[PDB]
Amino acid sequence: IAVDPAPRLAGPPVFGGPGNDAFDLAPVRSTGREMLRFDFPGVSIGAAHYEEGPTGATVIHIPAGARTAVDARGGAVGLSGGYDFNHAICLAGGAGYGLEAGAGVSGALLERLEYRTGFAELQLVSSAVIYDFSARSTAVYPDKALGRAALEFAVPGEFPQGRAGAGMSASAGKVDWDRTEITGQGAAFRRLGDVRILAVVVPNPVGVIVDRAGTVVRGNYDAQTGVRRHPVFDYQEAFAEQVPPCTISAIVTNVRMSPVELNQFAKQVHSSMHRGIQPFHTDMDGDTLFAVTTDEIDLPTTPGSSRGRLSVNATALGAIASEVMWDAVLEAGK
Amino acid sequence: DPAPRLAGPPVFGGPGNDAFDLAPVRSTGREMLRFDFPGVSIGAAHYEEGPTGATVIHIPAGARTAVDARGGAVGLSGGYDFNHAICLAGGAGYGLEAGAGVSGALLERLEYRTGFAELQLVSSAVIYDFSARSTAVYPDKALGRAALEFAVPGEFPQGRAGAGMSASAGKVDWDRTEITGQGAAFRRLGDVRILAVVVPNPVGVIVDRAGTVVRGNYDAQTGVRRHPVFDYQEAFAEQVPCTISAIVTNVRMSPVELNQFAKQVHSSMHRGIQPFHTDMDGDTLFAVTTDEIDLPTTPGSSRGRLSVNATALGAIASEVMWDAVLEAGK
Repeated sequence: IAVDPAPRLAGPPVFGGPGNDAFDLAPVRSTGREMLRFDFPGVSIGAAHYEEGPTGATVIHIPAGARTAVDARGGAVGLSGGYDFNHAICLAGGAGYGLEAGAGVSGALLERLEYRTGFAELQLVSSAVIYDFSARSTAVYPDKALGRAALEFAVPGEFPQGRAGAGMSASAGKVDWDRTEITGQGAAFRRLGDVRILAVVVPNPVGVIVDRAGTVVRGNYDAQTGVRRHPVFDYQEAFAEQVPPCTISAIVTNVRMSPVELNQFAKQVHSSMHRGIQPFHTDMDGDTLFAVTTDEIDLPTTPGSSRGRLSVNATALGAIASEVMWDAVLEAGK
Repeated sequence: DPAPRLAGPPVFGGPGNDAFDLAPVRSTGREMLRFDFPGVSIGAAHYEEGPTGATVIHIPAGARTAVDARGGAVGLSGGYDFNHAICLAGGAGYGLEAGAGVSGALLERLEYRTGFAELQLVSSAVIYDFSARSTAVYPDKALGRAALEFAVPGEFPQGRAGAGMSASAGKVDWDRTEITGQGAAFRRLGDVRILAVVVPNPVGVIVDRAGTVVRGNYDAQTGVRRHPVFDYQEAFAEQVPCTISAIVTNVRMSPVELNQFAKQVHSSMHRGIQPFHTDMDGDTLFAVTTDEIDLPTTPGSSRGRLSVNATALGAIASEVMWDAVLEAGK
């Protein structure tokens, strides 16, 4: 993944501006910088934005419904539903206001079900948000209309990389706002003997995006030096001086996992993201990962292979999925 | 032995929101509870088309909150540790949209400021009230906004009002389920204020302090209500082989104290709702403090050496909540 070295500073935040009804808001189908194509029947992605924000929503639609585990960390989580079974996952900007996009998805799915309301027929949408108001001078947020649009725009086997959907105004590196850079959204996909793994991420971290060599590639760009340093350098200097003597993501797979296995898998993959995002899981962050299984293929009963006695299990799947997710984070930062 | 209010056999569908020009109605319920709690407002609105509604507790200053959620059918949005409003609604997960109406309205009242510390925080919870009516209408953004607009200090509409319009109890069998309502109770002790608000839509039944089943699981064949355990035990012998609530106070409590308080009060509701906290329920309690009054540094009184602390307040608030549950079932 060839990350662009060039800066994309978000610029100084004003923390307000016109809101939704100031505009005749037309949803735009987000195309981003490039399209990822993937083969995962039953999983569709739609992304829609308002240019007037700019802000957007990204919807993962799984009409069969799929078992889900939710892993939320940090002090600024913005989550609706958080269900253990979902027909859609809605990721959006606009902080807590943007949870309204998920209502637009929910209402649209109820209409599609011809207003059936049996308990077993409830259409379940979990939503999570990023605080993207630092990155733009408006108060526009993903509303019901934008969530419904994202669901209507959902295509099988495509994902718009970059500044698209929820990633429109995502940004990283918030030691100081003058060093914060626009990120984007990202996705990656791997197929391994029939096994399918899709990672979707919208990194809006306090921390920075880091590649596999340990280089900081997005966030904390100091325009006085022309480089990005790990935040810890700023934090340690800040302490010598003053104390002298928000990433939302989904990992979707077709491998059957029990509720316990799936929850453990979610925690493992989520923690793994502290490789590519640093710091991560902070009090300042609202990090929410959804781990979704479409329950299509079984792990073998015993975990052995020629690569080891403990080589084929949900931990192994978690390790593989963790790499897919790191690739998706790097696509968001590219 | 109150007269039955059987909900009747569910259809699980009928016309939805898009079929009507939905008109919010200010809910008045069967009677108004009046109380004195500065800085707290309550609004309730409903659609007769459902019937279904939303009840909003507005604390404009914002208040520290603990959330305690139990069971397999929880429907929650936000669940924040600090809230400007709590939105309770029918319509199952679809009715979480009412809370978005409140949130958007509060952003407009803030003149569209978006600083992190100025975010307007609304936590919402819902009941599944589609079994109790033959429509698919749900509380929408417009209904949550209306509930906020209708909010006033010091009033609560008891009974079939707001989120309580189509709440119901006793779900061993839908033929024995009865309409409940919403309820509130208030106590003042010196400067200490405790308000309880509840929307009991339980699988279980409402039980009074004597142990009498007073709402839910009414058999029209017998004219009597039954505790569900009698039905369950006989079911086993033969075959083998949600409540959303808020407790609001003015007593300062640390985050740890507040969260322990929330769990205590919530568990206490298994006295008045039985069974409770079941996998079939989505029970969600919000414990909210306006942080106005300090507890003493030491817990003693003439009533005992360990008599004034958060456990104590929890025990008192538990009784206020039982009273609210009984109002909802009346």
